[PDB]
Amino acid sequence: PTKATTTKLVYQIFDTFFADEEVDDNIPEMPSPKKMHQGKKKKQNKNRISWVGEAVKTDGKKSYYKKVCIDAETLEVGDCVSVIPDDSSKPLYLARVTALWEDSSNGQMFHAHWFCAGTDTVLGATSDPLELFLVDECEDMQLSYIHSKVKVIYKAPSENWAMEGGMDPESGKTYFYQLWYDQDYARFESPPKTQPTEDNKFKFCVSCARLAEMRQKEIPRVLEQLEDLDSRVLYYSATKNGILYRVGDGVYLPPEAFTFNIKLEPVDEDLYPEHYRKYSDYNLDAPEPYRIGRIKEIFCPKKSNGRPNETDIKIRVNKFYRPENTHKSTPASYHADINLLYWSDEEAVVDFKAVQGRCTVEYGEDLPECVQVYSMGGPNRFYFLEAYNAKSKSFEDPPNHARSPGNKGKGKGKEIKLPKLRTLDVFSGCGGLSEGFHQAGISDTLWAIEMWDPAAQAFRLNNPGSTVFTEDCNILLKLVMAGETTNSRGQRLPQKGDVEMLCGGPPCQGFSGMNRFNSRTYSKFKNSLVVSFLSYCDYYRPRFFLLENVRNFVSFKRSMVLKLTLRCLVRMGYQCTFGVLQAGQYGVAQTRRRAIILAAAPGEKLPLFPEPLHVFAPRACQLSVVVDDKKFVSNITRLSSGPFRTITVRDTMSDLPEVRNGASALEISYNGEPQSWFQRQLRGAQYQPILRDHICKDMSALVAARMRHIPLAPGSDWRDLPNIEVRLSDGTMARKLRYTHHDRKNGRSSSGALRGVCSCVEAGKACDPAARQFNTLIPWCLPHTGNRHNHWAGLYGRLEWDGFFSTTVTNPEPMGKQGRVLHPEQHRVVSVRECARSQGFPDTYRLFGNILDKHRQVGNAVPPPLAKAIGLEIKLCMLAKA
Amino acid sequence: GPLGSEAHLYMQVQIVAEDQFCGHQGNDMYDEEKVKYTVFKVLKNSSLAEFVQSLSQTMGFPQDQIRLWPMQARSNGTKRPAMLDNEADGNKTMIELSDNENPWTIFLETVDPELAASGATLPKFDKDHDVMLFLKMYDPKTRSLNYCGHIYTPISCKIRDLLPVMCDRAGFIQDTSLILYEEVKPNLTERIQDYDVSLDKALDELMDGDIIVFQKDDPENDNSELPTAKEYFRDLYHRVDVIFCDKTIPNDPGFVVTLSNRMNYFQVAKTVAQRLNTDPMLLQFFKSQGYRDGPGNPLRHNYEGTLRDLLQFFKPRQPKKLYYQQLKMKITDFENRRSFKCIWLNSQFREEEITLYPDKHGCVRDLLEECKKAVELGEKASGKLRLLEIVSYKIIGVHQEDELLECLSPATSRTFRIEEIPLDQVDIDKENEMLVTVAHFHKEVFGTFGIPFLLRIHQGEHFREVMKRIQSLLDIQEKEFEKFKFAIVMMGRHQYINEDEYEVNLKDFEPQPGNMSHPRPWLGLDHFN
Ligand SMILES: [Zn+2]
Ligand SMILES: [Zn+2]
Repeated sequence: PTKATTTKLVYQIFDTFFADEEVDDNIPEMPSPKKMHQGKKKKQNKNRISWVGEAVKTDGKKSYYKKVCIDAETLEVGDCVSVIPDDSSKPLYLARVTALWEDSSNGQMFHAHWFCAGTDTVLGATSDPLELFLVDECEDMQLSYIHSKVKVIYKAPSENWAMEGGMDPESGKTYFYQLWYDQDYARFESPPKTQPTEDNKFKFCVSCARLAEMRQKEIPRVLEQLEDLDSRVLYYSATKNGILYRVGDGVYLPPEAFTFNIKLEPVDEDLYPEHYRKYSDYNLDAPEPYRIGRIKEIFCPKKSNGRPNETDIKIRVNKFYRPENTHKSTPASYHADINLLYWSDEEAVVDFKAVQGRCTVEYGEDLPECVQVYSMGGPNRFYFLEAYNAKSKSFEDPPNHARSPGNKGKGKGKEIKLPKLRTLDVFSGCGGLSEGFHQAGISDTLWAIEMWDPAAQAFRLNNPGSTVFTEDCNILLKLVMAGETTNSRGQRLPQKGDVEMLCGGPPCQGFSGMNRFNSRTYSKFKNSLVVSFLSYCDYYRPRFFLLENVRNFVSFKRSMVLKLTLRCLVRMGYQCTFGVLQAGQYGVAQTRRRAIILAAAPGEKLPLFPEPLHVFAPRACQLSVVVDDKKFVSNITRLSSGPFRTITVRDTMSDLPEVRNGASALEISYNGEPQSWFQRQLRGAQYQPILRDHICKDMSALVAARMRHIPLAPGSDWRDLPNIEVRLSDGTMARKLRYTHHDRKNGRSSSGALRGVCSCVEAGKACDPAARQFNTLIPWCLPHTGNRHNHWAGLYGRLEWDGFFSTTVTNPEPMGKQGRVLHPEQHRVVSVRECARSQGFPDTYRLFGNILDKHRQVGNAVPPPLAKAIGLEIKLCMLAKA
Repeated sequence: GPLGSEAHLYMQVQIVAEDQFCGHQGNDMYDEEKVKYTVFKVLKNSSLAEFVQSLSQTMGFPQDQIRLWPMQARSNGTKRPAMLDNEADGNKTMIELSDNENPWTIFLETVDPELAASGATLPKFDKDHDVMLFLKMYDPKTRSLNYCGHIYTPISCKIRDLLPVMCDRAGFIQDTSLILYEEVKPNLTERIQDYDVSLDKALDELMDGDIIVFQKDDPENDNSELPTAKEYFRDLYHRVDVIFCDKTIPNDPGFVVTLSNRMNYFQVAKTVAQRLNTDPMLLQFFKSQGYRDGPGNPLRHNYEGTLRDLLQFFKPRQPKKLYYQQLKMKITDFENRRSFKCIWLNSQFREEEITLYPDKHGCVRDLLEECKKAVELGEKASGKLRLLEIVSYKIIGVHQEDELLECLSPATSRTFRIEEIPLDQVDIDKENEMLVTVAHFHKEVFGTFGIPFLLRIHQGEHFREVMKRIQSLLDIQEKEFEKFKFAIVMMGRHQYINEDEYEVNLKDFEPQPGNMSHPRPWLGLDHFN
């Protein structure tokens, strides 16, 4: 069982290399990477340089040739050359000759399209020393700089690439390349397809063409004008960043864009001896969601020579009110749909630069679809049914000029459905990832692998048309490579061509430390489930590949797990990338950062990362990754804002019936209506007589007493516990915590009472074992080790209705590390149903086993909303391949 | 049911006449539910001409005296008469003219038989330059629509020229000032501001079957609750008939109230309370199950949705029901009731499962009061109730009636029992008589069973009198009682008691001095079952 089943490729990768959130980032941030080929370089002394043949084309000052000769060695366009760095530094600049020309103004010249050293990518020392990567980085250069003509080949994927999995590398040593490389986003992709015309055929450079495309795409320009006035010029449509804005379309704006006309004790230290540990706790909240406006006018002011200034494109818009923007304020958001708005006759002018994207905002009644069908049918959809008057603080029917001019619906007078990807989910759990993917509409998970039996059972329950294997993944892969059709119990094994999508979350246990690999830990990682998973990838060759893990995956063993993973994927010939996502930004109230590794086959398009749907606390939204002193971000363009309001605990579980500590009832009545959009989504439109798995752990009488003595005020934890004698449910007596020592750091109470519970406060490192205290309402162990663990903030803490879950764990313990588990009002730990709600699980999603089993199943699961977002991002790529 | 060998070769052609347009108070021409058709089962391959012959002969008209205007659906969801050329399209199959639609509805335009006996015939219609407009008159005073027939008119005709027609078709004095709207669709009635413009310009996407609504321009209209046709069609768009039913009443047909889609909880509750002559707070509402007919989720008093939200999952065909029940307490107090499952012990010493709903903040007293309201007591007993707590078939305690209900956890092994106090336990001699906890057990004392109970104890009792008292309670077999092994249990130890020695006094039942906190000695019986 120790040795991991592997392919010769992967095994070689990890053999030829030979020689629990520690919150690796609160960041001394870096500008990062800094296009690399900037600066000077060493020129070469060449005795003879002459143009072979005659000029193929002559232009304004340049004269192009097909082939040149340097010191008796010929050199054509399309060849590759080596140039020497001015610094004594080792990297040897490599380029492709895209054009050769004589410029009487400047001299004998060529255009160098640079390669990137594999060791200068994210791969680092892991990279094949012979591997190069296409970049956008090119420059004109005098021929004299050329040191040598070097050979570079293109390792194109074979026409039989999808079956080359498991084949041995026997199938000399030169420079080669197979992938283009985005340096900011760390994206390895297939080489760009952009073709030359035949007029530039000789001088054609791909980097120049892509630079052209890009810089042309991102200059905002007005399109077709429709009215000229004395001070300004009006247009029907403007365009920016590839997206087109007509008059009447919806527009995203920063909260800074416009404003709405609406008018906007000492403690007893005897009774509360540990409250002082909160005074060091006395964090920016979640941002406002996008302002939403409707484009009324698109205009450019004249320069007052009488001609329009098109650098100064401006938009006049109608303001939309979110329910929380009205006089009813924040509580108006509780019941309302997240996409619900109100029309207003208020207007505002903003720069076209401030526009953060286009949205669809319709009047709900003119919709052919029902409102929710419309809401769930596309990415950026809002609707309104009424109009708000801030002056009268009232609501009325929308004006007629607000019902979009486009659909009258009379006449002239006088939906691409993709086949779902067959998906293999390794280390599936109860199947949250597969759930979200099923919701994306891209996958049918036909095979799953989970060693833990209850989770496997759950997956079976939620996916009856699939085959769940409980055997070790290694012996299964071994079975398949041995040409076996089935396992021992007769379950059909997946074969090459069956698996179209591979997804999973491999356990990192035992290499999960931050510091560098030794031979031991590397021996453990060498046979880890990560290598097994990558072996599954290499063998099956799916169109798409997802590896999800804890965030610190990108920082494990100083990012070597990540680097080796990426390197292996590249070796397979995959396009690949990595990133970090906060689940809270995608429709749940939780803080749950995940490391996401994406990969696509050569014939495919590499998926982007999902653009954040919901605003969220900035502290929980640090998505960037530092690898070998380079900062890597994802393609995500939304930093400070988002379309939708943040989801809260109130949104999550306010509709659930009040239960009590150790609630055992598996089937109970909801006893009410869904009170929120979120609840409406997770409960569905249809009546539900039975609510399942609303159940709580049964805490000891002591813990129950403590819990019921935690105040309801936001920010309450164990530090608000009164020190008092309590009569426990079992008849036991809870004695007051005695303070037997003077605490140096924390000093003395106003009363002059001692704050130490033990000798170890004097750094003497003794721990008088006779001084340990038991059965106290205020837990001795917390002031014991308080000073070293940030005063144990959050332990025995209550959730806030307006707040969010700390990362949903497998076994909520009030004294655990994640330990603010308590219900905002009732005295108990959160129920299984509530945790599932915090994970974005549909209430009809089935779990299995005893209560701890279900808690664990929920805890280890990927939040289905997140997986849904990623899944849609993949759906785009499925559509794009034509 | 059973199809037929060539039922698939036929199609329904539903003919509607203009008389069905009169009286319609809603949008478009007619109500689909209330309309009376003349139905034809016709071969799909039948020509238009054949159907015109058949129709003309069947309904009694000359073929040149009728015109067919197929009822055609628009994108907005409306359904209006469209143009059909009897000559040009006469040779086409009915199924291609219907565009595979079936049933296929057609408007039948004929000349008024009372104006045709006088010699008039069917007017000519130019497909390219003419249009057929339908005219409605809105009366604000009665808040109603009056169908004013249709007209053929050139597209280029001016709105101002249609006014005399509208006037004399509605019985208006000529040169009466009129407000004109186009009924574009439900919830879209658009006023015509300029009467000096042609029909083409005035009406975007001008088609045959378009509807112009008109009313008097008169200050009196502001006394109506629906002064304009716009507001009329708006209020009509949001109008809905709700059937309120009491969930307690079996097969309650319920009562129908006409309400608005926009109404909140407060307004609805007020309305129903009015038609029921009660305080709104004394009403609890239930959303419908909606696939099944029956009460669904209960509504909180603070429910922030509207009536439309409550009725949205009903089909437009379905009757829209809303459930409710009348309360004995104001709905907030009713929402603060605590579901408390416990066991009721009767006069017959038999256990029943009961669930009571005392106030969540109440005391044991309130629970006992509920249980007293729920049951009947013995012919004569105390009439006073009490609350026992039982675990492992053993009574682990009695709860004083002032104790808080929030301090009780009706858990798995924890069973709360309520029982009427026996007469000889109400008032006893405190330093003489003592109440002892009694339980059954088979073999050893860990395994326990049966119904535990509280027993009175005298002084120097003569133990078999106490056992004939026990026996007087139990009453199972008549000296199978004899096999009872009597024991005193304390901290797991047990000493059996000799039945004929009669050793009894309180001292053998209290714990050590000043002791309450840990379990008190109890009486044990052995006999199995
Ligand atoms: Zn270039
Ligand atoms: Zn210590």
